[PDB]
Amino acid sequence: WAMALTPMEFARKYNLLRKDDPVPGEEMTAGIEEGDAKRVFTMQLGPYWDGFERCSPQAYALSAVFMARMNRDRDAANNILKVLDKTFVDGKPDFSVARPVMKKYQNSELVQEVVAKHAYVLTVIASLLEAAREDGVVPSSEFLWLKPVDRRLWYMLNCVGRQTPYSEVAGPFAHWKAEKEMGRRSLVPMIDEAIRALEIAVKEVRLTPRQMEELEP
Amino acid sequence: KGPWAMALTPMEFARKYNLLRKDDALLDNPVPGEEMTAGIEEGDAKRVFTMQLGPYWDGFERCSPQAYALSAVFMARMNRDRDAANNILKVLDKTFVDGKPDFSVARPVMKKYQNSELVQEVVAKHAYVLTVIASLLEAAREDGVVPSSEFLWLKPVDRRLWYMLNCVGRQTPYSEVAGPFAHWKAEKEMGRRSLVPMIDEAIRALEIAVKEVRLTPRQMEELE
Repeated sequence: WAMALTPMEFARKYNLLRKDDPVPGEEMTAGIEEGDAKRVFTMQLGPYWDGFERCSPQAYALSAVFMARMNRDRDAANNILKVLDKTFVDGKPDFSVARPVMKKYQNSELVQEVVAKHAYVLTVIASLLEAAREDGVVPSSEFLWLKPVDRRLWYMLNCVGRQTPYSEVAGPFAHWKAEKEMGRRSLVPMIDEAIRALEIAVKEVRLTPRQMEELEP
Repeated sequence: KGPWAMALTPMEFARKYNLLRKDDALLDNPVPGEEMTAGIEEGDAKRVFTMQLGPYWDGFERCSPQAYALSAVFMARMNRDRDAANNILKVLDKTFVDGKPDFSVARPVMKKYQNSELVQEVVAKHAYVLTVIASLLEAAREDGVVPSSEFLWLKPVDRRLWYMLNCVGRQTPYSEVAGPFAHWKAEKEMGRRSLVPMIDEAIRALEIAVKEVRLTPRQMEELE
């Protein structure tokens, strides 16, 4: 199973660590290259929302599920989930099953309110899931097949309801939270909370002498 | 092709394990409706399907952790304990989000039901882990739907078990579990467990599936 990177693993994967320095108790600790971190987190944000037709198939179909739930149509929702489970078992899932439900609910009032308030596919669909959860539980485990289909989406949706995201979606999570705080959609990335949380998490972790000697300035 | 590759079709299976050969009955006496098809090397096929049977059942403690935990879920259902079952499935689901799974969660349930009458009856009648657990799933389904959906998490941990369990309730199995499927059915038809592999039906079925597929001339010449 393909585990989420820790903060330190993430920093190391994207070459974000830096010789910081001398804060007593911070011996054998690294800093973060903020500019590079900004770029990584900006890339994580993914595409602008620009009509559901342009979402990936998986983002489209799960959006449809959540919209159906927002509109109290559990049957339409469970039918997608069921076909996707069955057809995913059978070897490649039928994301077209969601199209009728998209057509019915994409301009419904509650959906239009979510789309109006978020600029990115990932922040739109997070708020669709948050909103669907006023109807019922809607766990990650209704859509287990998404992990191998779309890792970034899987992690974003598993962070809805959580206070701290996985580092691999900390950018879109920070942005989503910033959009809610601003009370409008934002095209300008608002990912500064991801940078500060990475720095904090990375400074908790001691490096080996070998690791410290690798730190570039 | 990754931990999530699609199931091999019969023809792909026969090619991966080098089971295709020239059909010497059709070479020496051709039939007009049957040109351009291959036969199966039956010796090698018996080996491959026997290799799919997996280990003998020899107490649940010796099963793979996934086989242990799913047996426990099915056991609970056979004994009408949906909550103990669902508790395992919940906890397993939780751990696959980001981590590695808590198969430990199944231990209390296995303790409680492994010597229950209905479990004892399944274990008595099947000799292999795969055939026991197939029958436990089949029995668990008298209590409710127990779809494979709910353990999609299995496919990356144990390909063979996942396909085996998705064939319970099917008439034709995937080629990659045709051996233990054939065995399982043979046990049910004999009315006892069988340690001797009973996989001949998987060989017959492969030959029949392979005869449906026309090869190209180039493919026909490359046969041995």
